[PDB]
Amino acid sequence: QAAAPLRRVVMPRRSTFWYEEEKDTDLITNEDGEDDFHENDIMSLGHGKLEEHR
Amino acid sequence: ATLNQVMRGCRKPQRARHAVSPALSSIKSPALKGVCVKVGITRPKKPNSGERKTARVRLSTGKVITAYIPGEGHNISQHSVVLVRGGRAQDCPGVRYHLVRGALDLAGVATRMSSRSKYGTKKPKKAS
Amino acid sequence: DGLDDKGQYQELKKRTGMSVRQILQLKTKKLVHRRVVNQTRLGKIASDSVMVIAGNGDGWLGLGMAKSVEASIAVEKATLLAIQNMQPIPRYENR
Amino acid sequence: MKIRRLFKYHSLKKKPIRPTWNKYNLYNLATAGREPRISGKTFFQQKWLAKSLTRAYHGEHIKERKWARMFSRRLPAVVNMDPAYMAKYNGSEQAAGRGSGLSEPPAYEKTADEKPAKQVIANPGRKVPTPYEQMTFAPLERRLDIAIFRALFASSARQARQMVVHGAVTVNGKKMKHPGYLLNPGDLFQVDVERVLYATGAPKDKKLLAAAMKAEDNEIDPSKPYMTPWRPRNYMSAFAFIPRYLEVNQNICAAVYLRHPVARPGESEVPSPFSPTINQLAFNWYLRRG
Amino acid sequence: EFNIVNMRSFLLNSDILTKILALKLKNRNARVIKIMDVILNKANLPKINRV
RNA sequence: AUAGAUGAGUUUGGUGAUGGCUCUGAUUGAACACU
Ligand SMILES: [Mg+2]
Ligand SMILES: [Mg+2]
Ligand SMILES: [Mg+2]
Repeated sequence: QAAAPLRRVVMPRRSTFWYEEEKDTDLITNEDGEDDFHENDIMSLGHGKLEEHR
Repeated sequence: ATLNQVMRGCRKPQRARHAVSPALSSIKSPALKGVCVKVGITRPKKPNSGERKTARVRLSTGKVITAYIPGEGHNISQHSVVLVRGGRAQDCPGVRYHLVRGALDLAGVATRMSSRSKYGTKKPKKAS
Repeated sequence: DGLDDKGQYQELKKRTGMSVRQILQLKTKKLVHRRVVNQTRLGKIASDSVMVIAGNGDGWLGLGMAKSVEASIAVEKATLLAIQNMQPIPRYENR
Repeated sequence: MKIRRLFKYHSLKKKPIRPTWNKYNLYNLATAGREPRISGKTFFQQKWLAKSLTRAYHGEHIKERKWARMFSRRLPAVVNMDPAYMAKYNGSEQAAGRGSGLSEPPAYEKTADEKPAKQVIANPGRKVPTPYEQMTFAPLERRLDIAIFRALFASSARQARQMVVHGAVTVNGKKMKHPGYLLNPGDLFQVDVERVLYATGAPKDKKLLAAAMKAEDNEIDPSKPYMTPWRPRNYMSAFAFIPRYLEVNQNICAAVYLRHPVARPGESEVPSPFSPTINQLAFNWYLRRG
Repeated sequence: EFNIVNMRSFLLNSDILTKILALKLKNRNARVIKIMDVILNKANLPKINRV
């Protein structure tokens, strides 16, 4: 019963972006908030200047 | 027009429109028999291109018309009795009639499978 | 509920004031679709002018009209305009 | 001779709803789409889709030409009049104000006032729509073979048609052999009890009966077409309903055609598994068959 | 020596962006215009005072 | 007799008009082709 929710196959969202053609049901998730920006990263051009400081 | 102008007969029948197949529409006939005066080829007009198989038929009423031969390959020639029906070749000028394929001398397309009733083709009977 | 995957009903959600789920329950229909063309210095520019209607089926109807180079975008413009231009239509016995 | 139109009668791929109690039909009826897709279809493509869906059930065994003229633009209906209202009011209050009665405050003001305004005088049960669109196929409910199937005397509209053609039905005590006979209000049609028990009974199984050779209530009788003791067909409860224009008596397998099907405010008497949206397009098709 | 930088959003690097959009378009039944709109909708731009 | 009144394709770079043509409905004391 504890492992039941792990093997339960999740149905992709109706209007999905990542699992529209994914045939590996193990990776299919709810997809909610997976692309929200939490203001915790900069552009690749910024990492060049940050690595320079390190 | 005023009521006086109508009372004197201003309303007249609209000018008649020419029929698609006048030789048949004039006498209310669905088809007519005729002898082939000439069997040749007609060239379509500007947009289309090719060779349209036509026949100069002398109807039993005396009129000489040009009929289109539908299908691939025909059997009629000079002095051939064929049945004519209405309907015209749109791209051919003067070809205002069609020949019936299951007619007297004109034979139906032998190697025909689809729309056999349009080309007077008996069923292959290969199953029986 | 993730229904709006392109944020197209965000502004319409403010004007009208109904959830996206309630917006999708309206009866929309693309009535007219014209292929208009404008002659410009750079050649012909063909657009897709469409007209869309929206209604509840219970005394509300709205007419929207928009054009665009893409037939899909014009149908969305006209749909948003049709849902915000809805008006009450008087009916005799609601029939 | 089986025509091309009856090949996939209970197709699980096409899912046509037929007028029978077949188990394949029960699955097509239960799993029918909540709403056919008419979003981007043209007006003709909608009327043809609705005509194909409805004609798969209503008058399935009747030619398209015969039903095209059997279709009637006359949709009968009735209204309920409460004697208590007609005894206290003469209808004048309905013409108050400027001809349509007094005006009531808008809905956003009533609840605001803790006191609800006095109930407006009117006949009870008003301001409820009548489903006229659902009566498109009412004329079919008058045929004899259909009435037999609606009385639960047959498992299908085609099996009931055979009972008539085979002289097993009796209208007003006289033998009737025409399935197209249009019942009149008051006619009493009666089917032979033996044909009803077989039509609605369970199939005669030899394997199970072979085990029951020797191993109120009834007994076994292998000299009858149906399985004894008589038990109702499987899945017959999912189709068990009798309309209100019939008065059936199962003891003798007889029923009376009380009246014609009518539409009442908020109810229809034509058994149809389709929504008003589809019955509205089917009606619009047969206005001019195009 | 490897210096692998984990990006929180695939929009912060152009290489990873054109790669994802290309995989989506490789399917025959892919709606080109619709896929571009979904990506742009995921892109959040900060508030600004134009003046 | 109180339910009975409906459209569609086609002229233009495009738009709105004008105006024919054709299709959609019903039918025959019909003919022909395949049955
Ligand atoms: Mg031409
Ligand atoms: Mg074929
Ligand atoms: Mg000009």
